[PDB]
This record gives sequence, C-alpha cells and structure tokens, in this order.
Amino acid sequence: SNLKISRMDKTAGSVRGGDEVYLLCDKVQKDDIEVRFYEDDENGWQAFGDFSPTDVHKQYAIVFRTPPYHKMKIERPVTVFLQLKRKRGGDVSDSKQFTYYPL
Amino acid sequence: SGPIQLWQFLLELLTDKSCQSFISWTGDGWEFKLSDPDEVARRWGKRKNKPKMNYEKLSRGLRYYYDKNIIHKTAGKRYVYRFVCDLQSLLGYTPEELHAMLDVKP
DNA sequence: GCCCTTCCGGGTCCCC
DNA sequence: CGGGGACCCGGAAGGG
Repeated sequence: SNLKISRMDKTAGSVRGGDEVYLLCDKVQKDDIEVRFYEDDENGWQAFGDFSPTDVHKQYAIVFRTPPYHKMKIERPVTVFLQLKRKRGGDVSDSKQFTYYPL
Repeated sequence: SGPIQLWQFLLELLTDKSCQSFISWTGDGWEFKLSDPDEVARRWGKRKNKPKMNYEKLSRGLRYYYDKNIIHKTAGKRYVYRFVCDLQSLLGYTPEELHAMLDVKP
C-alpha cells in the first residue's frame, strides 16, 4: 500500500551527482520501485536515483546514487525534492528534502 | 537518468578536485587526460559492478562514442580525449570558468 | 535498439 | 636487428 521514506543516510550531495544514499523505507518491490528527484517549477526538472533491483534490501531499503543537477553553476546551495514512485502504480511517497552543493 | 553512462561518469570525475591526480582537464576547452587510466577504469568498474574492468575495455566504450558526437580522441597524445558534445548547457560553466574553479594548471 | 563488456586481429610506437 | 609490450583502432558477439 502506501509508500514511506522512514529515514535517509544523507540529505546533501554534490551538484555533480554520484553520492551513495542509503534510504530506509516501508515495504517495496525491487522491480516496481523508482527514486524520483524533482523540482516543481515551470522548469519542471526531474531525474532518477541510479540503482538496481539487487541494491533493494529485503523489501525495506534502497541503496542508490544521486543524479546530477541540471546545472553545476550555483553559488548558494540549492534544494530539490525526492520521492519514491512505482513505475506502474502512479502513487508516490511523502517527499523528503535533498540539497545540492557547488564545487 | 538511470544507469550512468561512461561519458557521464568521466564528467563526474572531472568536476571533483579530489580526483585530479588520475583524471584532469588539459586546459584547452573540453579536452581531458586520463593521467592514471588504471585508476579511472577501476572506479568506472566499481560503479558499474564490473570487477575485471581495465583501460583496454573502457577505451572501447570511448571508441563507440566516436561517431556519436560525444567524445573524440586527440590524435597523438597519450590518454587525451575531448568532449565534443554540449557541456556548456549541461554544466552551466564555460571551460575557462570551470578551469578557474578547479585550479587547472594548463 | 542501446550501451557497453568481452574479445580479437591489426596498426604504430618505443625500448630492451 | 628482432621482438615484446604500451597504446590505439574498429569488427564481432553477447548481456542486461
């Protein structure tokens, strides 16, 4: 049923992507789960955490890699959101913060 | 934006100061050098779950980019390759600007 | 189809 | 000189 991010390993990363995040969550199916990063402007940026079905641990955790931001040129730390999302299902989770850094 | 691609992985490395010892910008637009190729291939291998990854094979990844407007070789220069694709749109900066932030001694 | 990964046969260097 | 051993080049097969 409903999707919950219980807690996360970390809530900040480099704008360049690649940061490894341990997300703890309620029951998920390895083959019907996606981690969507987003920004809710008219710009409407989205991206997906990079992981595989084997990185999904006993139905209750995901180990994944952050995607890049849409740009590296920022001089004050930016904040985007993220949610769990079923590929087939539409339904998503309560969306946690994530924060991108320069350099 | 799923499984990261080779060109994308190298770009990630290129923007980390803590990786400059084994991969770095030459200081000429988007030209870059794998100063320690064994290391670079070891990390690419790690990210993609391929223990037996080496530069010989990673290089074949790079050669499939040659007709695809992503990356070219710089003829004659050992381990030197050039991004031909639109990096200024991807990462906000020009090459000169990026080189400044990352202390690139050309 | 895509994007490599794994091979390979062939080419040019340089160095022992 | 003759060989190995690096980089390189792309074709072919195959996986996920």
